[PDB]
Amino acid sequence: AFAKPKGPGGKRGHKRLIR
Amino acid sequence: DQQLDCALDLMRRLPPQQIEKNLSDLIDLVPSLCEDLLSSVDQPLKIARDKVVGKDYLLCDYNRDGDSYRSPWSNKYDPPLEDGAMPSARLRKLEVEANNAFDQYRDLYFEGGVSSVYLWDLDHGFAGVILIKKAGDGIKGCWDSIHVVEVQETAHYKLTSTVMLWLQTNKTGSGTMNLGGSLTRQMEKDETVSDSSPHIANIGRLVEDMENKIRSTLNEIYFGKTKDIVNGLR
Amino acid sequence: RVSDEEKVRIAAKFITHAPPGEFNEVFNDVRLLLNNDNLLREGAAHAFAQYNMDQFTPVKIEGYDDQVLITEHGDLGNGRFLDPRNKISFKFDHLRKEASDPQPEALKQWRDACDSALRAYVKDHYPNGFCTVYGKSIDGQQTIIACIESHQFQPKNFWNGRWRSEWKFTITPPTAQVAAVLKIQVHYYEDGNVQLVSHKDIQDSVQVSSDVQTAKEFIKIIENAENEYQTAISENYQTMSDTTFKALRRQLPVTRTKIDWNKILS
Repeated sequence: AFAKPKGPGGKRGHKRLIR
Repeated sequence: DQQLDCALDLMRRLPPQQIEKNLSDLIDLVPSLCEDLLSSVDQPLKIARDKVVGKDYLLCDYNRDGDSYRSPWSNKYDPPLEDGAMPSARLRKLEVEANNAFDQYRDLYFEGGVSSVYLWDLDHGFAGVILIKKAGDGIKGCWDSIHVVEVQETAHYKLTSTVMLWLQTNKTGSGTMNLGGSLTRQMEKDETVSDSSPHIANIGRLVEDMENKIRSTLNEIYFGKTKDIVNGLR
Repeated sequence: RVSDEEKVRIAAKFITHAPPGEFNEVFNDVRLLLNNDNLLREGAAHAFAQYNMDQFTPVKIEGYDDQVLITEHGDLGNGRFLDPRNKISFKFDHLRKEASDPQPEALKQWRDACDSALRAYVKDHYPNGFCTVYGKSIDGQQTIIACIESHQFQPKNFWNGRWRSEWKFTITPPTAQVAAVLKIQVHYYEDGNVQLVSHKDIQDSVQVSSDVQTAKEFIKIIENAENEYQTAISENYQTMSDTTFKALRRQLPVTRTKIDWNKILS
């Protein structure tokens, strides 16, 4: 299981759920 | 750590149709696991509306900046952002072509649903996500696929794919039958890049092979196993 | 800082939704997430009992041969459950799944004939089935409640399954109204994850006569409905394999060929 690529850059904040 | 392993194991045992609630209750339970849990658990896709072009798009972390989300059609954030994160002009051009290409792919294999493609730059090469969501009209169900591809620049392509799929029927003989679950697979290969075999053609063929193999695996190995198990219970 | 009350509530939600045969793994996960054993064992006590009664958990009592099912119909209160076949009550630890203190305890004749006919039906139709038959009176109507459980736990092959049926016979001679629910739950998770959840409701009627005859007529309808249910489940799989699965994603486009991507881009 190889690693996924890093996400986009740009100081986009923390991960969150969507309501 | 140990708590994250327990949380991921819990997510694998709880009913897959209620993954959003179980994830929300899990983060409510241990707030410190939020970032790791959301980085390790795929969620069913949510649809948003691009009110400018009048088209649906799918939300995820890859097209998020703060509390805003970027539409693949208009390249704008909703709610609007002054300096939201954007792909380079070159990647945006490939992003538009990729969204057009995979909208046709979605039309031919799913005959409906919604698709969205987001690309972003890497130190050497680029990466992207391909999202497809198709619900049933009316017996009912939902297909959610998340493909994460990395293009290392003849280029090397790496594909990580997750399909979430649930189905329900309500019939006289068998009553209510519900099948839900997920499958995550990976594929990588080298492909020549040219005017006749561009990046998106290489990525499309990889996504097409992946979904076809995952669909066959979901039908034969996994769903067929539950049928055998039922016939063994009685 | 999650409140203890919300900690217990969420823990109780997780425990009550554990797949069959995976209660211990879900409990251990919840235990380590809570990080407060005394709160989990005291706060989520009702959740443990709720799970066992909902799952028709079979339990072996010492001194008696066939097991008894933990159900809401046998709940005597104060942690005691009734074994209507061996005419005893017993203490039950819902967390450890262990019975103790077996102590001896109008419609018993009718309950006995149904239990005798159901006991044989279960041994004939199930690999490892168990059953328990009760007799109660709801709003003056004498009711026979038959419950059946059968499970196979194979975590070494990464799957578990359980069958549950509950049959209620309302005795209003010379007619008996039949209401039933059949339930199946399967979990398979080798390098992946899939769960089947299914239920079917049954409504029927019966002419009442002698207890022995009606017991044979009761089991026959049980046998007919459960056979038809299981067969319909198997046949609806094939219907799913090429109609409603197709409705979510086709095996191939209408052209019966894989996509020409160069045409897509041009």
